[PDB]
Amino acid sequence: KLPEAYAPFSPIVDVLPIIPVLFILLAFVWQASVSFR
Amino acid sequence: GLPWYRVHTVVINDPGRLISVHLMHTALVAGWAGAMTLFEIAVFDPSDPVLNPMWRQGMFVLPFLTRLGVTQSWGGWTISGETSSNPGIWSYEGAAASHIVLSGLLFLASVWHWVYWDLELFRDPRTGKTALDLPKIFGIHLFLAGLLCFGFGAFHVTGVFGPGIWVSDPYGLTGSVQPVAPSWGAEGFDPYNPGGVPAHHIAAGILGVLAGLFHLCVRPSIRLYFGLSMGSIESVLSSSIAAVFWAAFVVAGTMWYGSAATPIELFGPTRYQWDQGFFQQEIQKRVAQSTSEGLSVSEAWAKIPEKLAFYDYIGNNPAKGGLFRTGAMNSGDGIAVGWLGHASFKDQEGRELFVRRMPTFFETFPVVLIDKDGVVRADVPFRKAESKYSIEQVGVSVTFYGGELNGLTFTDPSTVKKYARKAQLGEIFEFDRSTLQSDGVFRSSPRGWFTFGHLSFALLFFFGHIWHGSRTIFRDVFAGIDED
Amino acid sequence: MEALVYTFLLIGTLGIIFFSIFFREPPRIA
Amino acid sequence: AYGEGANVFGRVTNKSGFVPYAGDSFALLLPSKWNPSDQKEVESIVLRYEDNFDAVNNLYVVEDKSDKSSIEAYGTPEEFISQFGYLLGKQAWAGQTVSEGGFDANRVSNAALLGVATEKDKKGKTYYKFEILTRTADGNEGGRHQLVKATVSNGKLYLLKVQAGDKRWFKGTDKECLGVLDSFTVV
Amino acid sequence: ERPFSDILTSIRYWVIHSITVPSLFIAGWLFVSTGLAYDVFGSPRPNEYFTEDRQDAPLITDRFNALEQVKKLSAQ
Amino acid sequence: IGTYQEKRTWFDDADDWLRQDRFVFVGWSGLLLLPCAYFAVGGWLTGCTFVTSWYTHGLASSYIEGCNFLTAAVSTPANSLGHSLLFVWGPEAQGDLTRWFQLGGLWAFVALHGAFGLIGFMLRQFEIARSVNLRPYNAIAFSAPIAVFVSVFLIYPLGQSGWFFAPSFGVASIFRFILFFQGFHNWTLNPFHMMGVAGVLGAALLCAIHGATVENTLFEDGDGANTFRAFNPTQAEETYSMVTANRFWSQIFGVAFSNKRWLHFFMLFVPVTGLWMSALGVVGLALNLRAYDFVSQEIRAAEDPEFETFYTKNILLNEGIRAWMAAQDQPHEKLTLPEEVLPRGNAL
Amino acid sequence: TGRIPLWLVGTVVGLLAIGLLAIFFYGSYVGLGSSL
Amino acid sequence: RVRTVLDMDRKDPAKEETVKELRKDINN
Amino acid sequence: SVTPSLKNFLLSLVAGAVVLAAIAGAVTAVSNF
Amino acid sequence: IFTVRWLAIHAIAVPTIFFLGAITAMQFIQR
Amino acid sequence: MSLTLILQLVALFAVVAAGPLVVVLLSVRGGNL
Ligand code: CLA
Ligand code: CLA
Ligand SMILES: C=Cc1c(C)c2cc3nc(c4c5[nH]c(cc6nc(cc1[nH]2)C(C)=C6CC)c(C)c5C(=O)[C@@H]4C(=O)OC)[C@@H](CCC(=O)OC/C=C(\C)CCC[C@H](C)CCC[C@H](C)CCCC(C)C)[C@@H]3C
Ligand SMILES: CCCCCCCCCCCCCCCC(=O)OC[C@H](COP(=O)(O)OC[C@@H](O)CO)OC(=O)CCCCCCCCCCCCCCC
Ligand SMILES: CC1=C(/C=C/C(C)=C/C=C/C(C)=C/C=C/C=C(C)/C=C/C=C(C)/C=C/C2=C(C)CCCC2(C)C)C(C)(C)CCC1
Ligand SMILES: CC1=C(/C=C/C(C)=C/C=C/C(C)=C/C=C/C=C(C)/C=C/C=C(C)/C=C/C2=C(C)CCCC2(C)C)C(C)(C)CCC1
Ligand SMILES: CC1=C(/C=C/C(C)=C/C=C/C(C)=C/C=C/C=C(C)/C=C/C=C(C)/C=C/C2=C(C)CCCC2(C)C)C(C)(C)CCC1
Repeated sequence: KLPEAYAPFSPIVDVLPIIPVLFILLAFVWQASVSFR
Repeated sequence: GLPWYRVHTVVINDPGRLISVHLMHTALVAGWAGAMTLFEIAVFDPSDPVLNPMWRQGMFVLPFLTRLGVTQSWGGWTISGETSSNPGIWSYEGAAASHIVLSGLLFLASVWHWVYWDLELFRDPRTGKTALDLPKIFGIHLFLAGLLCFGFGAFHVTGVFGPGIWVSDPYGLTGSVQPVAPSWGAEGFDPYNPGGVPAHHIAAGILGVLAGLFHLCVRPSIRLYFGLSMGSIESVLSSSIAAVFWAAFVVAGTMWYGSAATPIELFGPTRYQWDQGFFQQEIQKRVAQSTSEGLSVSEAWAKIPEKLAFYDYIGNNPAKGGLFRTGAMNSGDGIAVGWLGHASFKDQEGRELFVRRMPTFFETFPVVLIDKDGVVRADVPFRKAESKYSIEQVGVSVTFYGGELNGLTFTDPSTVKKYARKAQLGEIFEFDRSTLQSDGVFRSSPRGWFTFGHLSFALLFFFGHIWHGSRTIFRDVFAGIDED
Repeated sequence: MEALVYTFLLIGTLGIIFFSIFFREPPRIA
Repeated sequence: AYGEGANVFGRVTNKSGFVPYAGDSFALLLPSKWNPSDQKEVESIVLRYEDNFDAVNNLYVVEDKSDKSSIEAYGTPEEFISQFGYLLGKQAWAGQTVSEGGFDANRVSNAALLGVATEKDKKGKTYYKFEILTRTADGNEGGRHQLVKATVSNGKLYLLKVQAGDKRWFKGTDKECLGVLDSFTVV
Repeated sequence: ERPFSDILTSIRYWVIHSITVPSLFIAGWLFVSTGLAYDVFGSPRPNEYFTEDRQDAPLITDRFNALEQVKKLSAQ
Repeated sequence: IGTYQEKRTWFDDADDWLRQDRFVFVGWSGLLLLPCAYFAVGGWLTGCTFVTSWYTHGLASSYIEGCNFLTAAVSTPANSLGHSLLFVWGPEAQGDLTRWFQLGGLWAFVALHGAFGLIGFMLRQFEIARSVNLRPYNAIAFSAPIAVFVSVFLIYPLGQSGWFFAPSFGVASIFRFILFFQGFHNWTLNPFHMMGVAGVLGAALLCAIHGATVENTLFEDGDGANTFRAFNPTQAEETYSMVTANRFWSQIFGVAFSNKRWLHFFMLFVPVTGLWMSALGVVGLALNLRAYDFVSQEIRAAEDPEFETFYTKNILLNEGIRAWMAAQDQPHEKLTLPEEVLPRGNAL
Repeated sequence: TGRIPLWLVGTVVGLLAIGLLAIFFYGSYVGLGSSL
Repeated sequence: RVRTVLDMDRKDPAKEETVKELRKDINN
Repeated sequence: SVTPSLKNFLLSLVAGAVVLAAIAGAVTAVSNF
Repeated sequence: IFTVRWLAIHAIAVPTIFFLGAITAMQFIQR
Repeated sequence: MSLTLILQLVALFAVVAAGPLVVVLLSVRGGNL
């Protein structure tokens, strides 16, 4: 596991990996914001 | 420039040549009836009504001829097994010859009604153009149909003038052509009650006459006339196709499930008699009753008729067959010669063991011998290594009561295994397969083939209803559309 | 003899394909 | 009950995987995933359960009267297990074969005694424990592990036999079989 | 008919539905949790599949009187 | 109507109302389609959500039992009920709605309402086509799914011992039905499923080929790299070159369409014929007239212990399927087969 | 009716739908139907 | 006099789907 | 009548007639607005 | 409002939301 | 309920809202999107 100093920050690490698939959804959101101009 | 699939539309607007082509189809059907009867009579064996009835030999029109009253033949043999003293002109050969001569006469009439197509009868008296008054035609032909239905119900089948129809006992052991009294109560709607057939064909027939007198007197209303496209022959074709496929579904269902009109002495047993043990229960009930009278097992089983045992065989199940397993049931399995008897399997302890019967779904079924309390006590194992319920391990012996092997006991494991495998199919019979070179796979009885053929026709004619009716409703646009 | 029938049927199908490819009716424009 | 209510945000009842069972004079734990079975290959079987997935994994308890006063009266545990040679099935095949590897001439099945011992109880009861591996010429599931636990009390011999395929045994059925064998307790 | 965009972007629609969509959702959650679903649709609870004597799967095995058979086979 | 319109009747008012072009066209067919289809879909959803099959198939088949979208299914009733219509007022349920759910009456409910919904939907297609004056070829095409539904969910169970052998409405239940057909009927060897497979695969091929060929022979008609904008719905000229497509496929494949009407009729024709042939085969199976075996090869294998083909191996596979699925697939049979009678290979 | 722009409504509804799907998968891995 | 119980117990092993077993089954 | 199944059948006919008449009356009421 | 489209939307929406709530509640059941 | 679960949900909500929040801020501000 993580070194004992970083143990409390385990939830952040458990959440991090899904951000790259959030970026493409963000691109779609941005396109929708401009009415798919 | 008609495409090959539209050629027979040339007679759509020609009443005379429509009459001619319908006459030709009628002549072809009658000729087929006669020719099929002749072929069946030629290839039919009437010697043994038991263990070799019509439905074993693949006869298809013999069941219907026998059902409606024709039983004897000019060859001196009767389908019931007696001697033909005077078969008369209405033997099987008589019916075949009559349908054949009718086919020839219809051929000549078709030729005539084809040559002289331009008859003034088909001209509209006012406008002078060719036209058919379809409501009046339906009224006339419906009045005729109802008259014939009432006549058939009241005189035929009832035996007032006709011969009656085929009536049998519930177990299909003693059946014959008998007059039928109409059933006017609720039991007239019992599908297996014969008395419904006359009464219905009476009452319905009467209604038809009245219905005719309406659809012949009262002209259709304008809204209904244009709504139902009355006056177009293709609308009539669509409605008739619908009605005929409905009737095909009904007859297919009533033959697959069996009814008073499809007896098992003419078409064979249904699969639901094997599934529910209709004959097995009766056989065991008779055996138990005889035992309660004090008789031994051998006498009780010797008292069982061979035909009743023959019905209790999975080879006669109509649902044990193949699409391309063609021909008579005798062609797949040998010709039945005699009943071996009833096989009783007993372990070395003396506990009676019963062989699990093959369900209709299973082409192959493992052999299992089961205790009275539904506990598996023996089997023919697939893995002879470290077997648990082997025949040799349990010591199973088979004793035959009645039939050819009466009072004979076999204890060698090979014979016991063979007979258990045979008994999983029901009652055990001896078959002569050298005569017809039987391959050894079950065929389907005539009721199965009838149901399959008429069900496929029912589906195709549902598509016919759809197509010809769509053409009826959309006649204006079926020559093309003018955009929106 | 069954093999002969099967071979004949396959040869017939292939010949029909060949004729439909190289002896087709020309597609008439207009 | 009809108005009992659901178990939303609730707690499980048990996740041990074993459920208790009380016999005529014996107590046992059976695997949860194993279903009760009806077949009795031996007429003296009084209990039988079988795995839901692989019916080769099963167990049965046999209770039959014994003339011997105690389980020790049978003799050595090996002699006792040699007495019950029919529990491993029977070779119905009777053909002369030598083309099978690892088997003696004319034999298609072989049982190897991996080990025998004697156990104790809270009341000092002695149990004969046996582990066998039965292989066949076809090598069905790479052999079968048989666990036998036998005792004699009140003039009756109780014998629990657990059978597991080697293929199943490798991938975690050993835990269930050993639990069944351990939980077998007679008065 | 108003276009769907106009309705879905209208504040009135959202203020109307923000007290009804959660109301339906909570109604469904209550329906499951209060045991009503088992009571009305007859699906047995996780502790009711097997009875004292029936330790295997049930079998209807009867055409008529099937009401009584399924009633005695079901949890009491 | 023809000679004159006479007077307006209440039927005229009803027709005018029902035939309005609103968002959801109801029409006269709607009175049969909307209630029946709505109840069929709602019954399937309620069954997959709350109703169980513990008393019918001894199987858990609902969400509330722990099943997911794949394994949940509105299971067919018990075999002992035969072909009973299972009316909620019938002699089986006798009015008990909860027990009617338990007995499996929801399957009959859904099947009958779905059949009448399909009838209503074809009627809707006819009505809409007549309203806009078009040849109703799409209703004729939709006759094929109706034939499939009738032959599989209605004719086949009626040919068997009861509704129990019908397809249960679900994903895994349909897969079970498919494997059951392979094991028992040898459905793959049947030439009618062969024609159905050919029809469906050819229809997919035609769909893909027509789409690609049209999208790759488009006329320019625009200056943007997005070729979708360069099209007007009301334009008269064809948006793609038929001559170029014909030449391309003539030189690539050997033969090619030269008639748009014939091309699209062929696209309509292939799948419908495939499905109808499959329906006829399923009727044959309903009667157990299965194309199970080639008797010549079975006889040769029996006489010759070393003759083997892929057909014989398929027969062995079917035998294994039947033996190992019978015990739990058909609980009414009460098949307590010992493990020594089940056919089995070596070391497996 | 220009308030509450349609893209915002779509994004919120999509977030709720994805959350519901994730809850369904979570329930697939725990509780009933989790094989334990 | 026929023993109906024995009749049913004979039909059940050979064929459990027999109408003898299913008739009045809840009574058993 | 005599049989409970017959009574249930007749009540089913009555209920189906009721729902059919409800549909017809609804369409009539909406058509005449 | 209460038009035909209103009924068509609400016949597939209210049951849908009720069933979504039911299934969500099912997701949190312990055997 | 679990503290790790609580922190996981908080982090998930923050990271999920990060993108739509900056999009909304740029839309209301008038930034070139
Ligand atoms: C008694 C019922 C009946 C009648 C009177 C008609 C009559 C007609 N049909 Mg129709 N049809 C029917 C049933 C019927 N059909 C059914 C059940 C189907 C579904 C399969 C169809 C599907 C159908 C289509 C798709 C079309 C017609 C068309 C036509 C018209 C021209 C037929 C023609 O010249 O083809 C010529 C026939 C041949 C060249 C021979 C074909 C040989 C077939 C494939 C096999 C031979 C059958 C065998 C010898 C006899 C056994 C059949 C019997 C056992 C039932 C004609 C007025 C055409 C039309 O609409 O006209 C514009 C047309 O397009 N029909
Ligand atoms: C629906 C009508 C019908 C029905 C139910 C039957 C039923 C029966 N007939 Mg019969 N027959 C009929 C019409 C019918 N027939 C007609 C119209 C004729 C005149 C040609 C005959 C002439 C006839 C003769 C000469 C004989 C029978 C025999 C039999 C019996 C044997 C079973 C069988 O048919 O083998 C199996 C049937 C089939 C395998 C047909 C399957 C249908 C397939 C799916 C058609 C597909 C064709 C395909 C598209 C084309 C490619 C094939 C190509 C390679 C050749 C059986 C009870 C035999 C008998 O028992 O002797 C007394 C017998 O010898 N029939
Ligand atoms: C599994 C395959 C399959 C499905 C699901 C399907 C579905 C559909 N096809 C339609 C149309 C068509 N299908 C067509 C040809 C074909 N369709 C095919 C295969 C399918 N078609 C094939 C192979 C062909 C080629 C012949 C045509 C030509 C049409 C149309 O014109 C029509 C359309 O407009 O498409 C866009 C739609 C109209 C149905 C409707 O609302 O009825 C009304 C609703 C009813 C009747 C209620 C459904 C009740 C059903 C019958 C029983 C209950 C089913 C459960 C609710 C669901 C169970 C699900 C589990 C089994 C997994 C519908 C989406
Ligand atoms: C380089 C690779 C070469 C191999 C390609 C083989 C090409 C196969 C072409 C044969 C088509 C036969 C129909 C001729 C009739 C014909 O093609 O006429 C040409 C026809 C175009 O005609 P039109 O467009 O003028 O049709 C309108 C007419 O109704 C009159 O206007 O094309 C088609 O009908 C569709 C193309 C066939 C679709 C593919 C056929 C698939 C069958 C495959 C058979 C498998 C047998 C396996 C062996 C046992
Ligand atoms: C002329 C004349 C005559 C007569 C003659 C004769 C001899 C006749 C007969 C004829 C005939 C002899 C007829 C027959 C016919 C037949 C038919 C008409 C049938 C056909 C068949 C079919 C159509 C079938 C089809 C199919 C198959 C093949 C396969 C499967 C499927 C089916 C079944 C569909 C006389 C002398 C009287 C005098 C006067 C004149
Ligand atoms: C049976 C019955 C009835 C009827 C009922 C009904 C009609 C109901 C309805 C019901 C319904 C109507 C339900 C609904 C459901 C729905 C749901 C349950 C939903 C689903 C959906 C989902 C699950 C989603 C998915 C997804 C996501 C999450 C993400 C993205 C993508 C998607 C969207 C795909 C009656 C009365 C006759 C009586 C008798 C019985
Ligand atoms: C490393 C780390 C961090 C992070 C960072 C980042 C990079 C984040 C990201 C963030 C983001 C980047 C977010 C985003 C998200 C997205 C979303 C939330 C979306 C959604 C969407 C939806 C749900 C739907 C949509 C749609 C489509 C698909 C189509 C069209 C239409 C619409 C628009 C509706 C922090 C701070 C924690 C600190 C610690 C460490």
